[PDB]
Amino acid sequence: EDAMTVLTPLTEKDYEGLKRVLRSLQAHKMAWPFLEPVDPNDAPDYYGVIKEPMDLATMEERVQRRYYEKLTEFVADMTKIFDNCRYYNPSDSPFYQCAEVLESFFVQKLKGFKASRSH
Ligand SMILES: COC(=O)C1CCN(C(=O)NC(C)(C)C)CC1
Repeated sequence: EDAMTVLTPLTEKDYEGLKRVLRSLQAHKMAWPFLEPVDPNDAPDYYGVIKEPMDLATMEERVQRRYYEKLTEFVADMTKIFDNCRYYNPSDSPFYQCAEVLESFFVQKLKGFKASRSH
């Protein structure tokens, strides 16, 4: 990550862009596994092996409350969604596949956001 991602405080204008990025991911066809916290009745061992769970509804709550102070912190929570999924599930599972697709989409949208901050 470059300097302004790490170092620049998020302004109110930045927050309007973060809301747009988040809603784009929530609307993606492959986002279904990640919209809400993992249901323990689906996977009784999940919360014993994943130390720091994350999901898009938790990120929405955090955006609304202005939890994030730097872009790096927002990127770190999003990356945790995908890394948790690739650690828990095998590489041939549809869950793992969805993480691959949605992370690529996030990177496209994140590049767009970064370009819009400065010029
Ligand atoms: C992002 O979601 C996940 O990583 C969980 C979601 C719940 N899940 C399953 O329903 N898989 C079983 C039934 C085969 C255990 C495990 C993976």
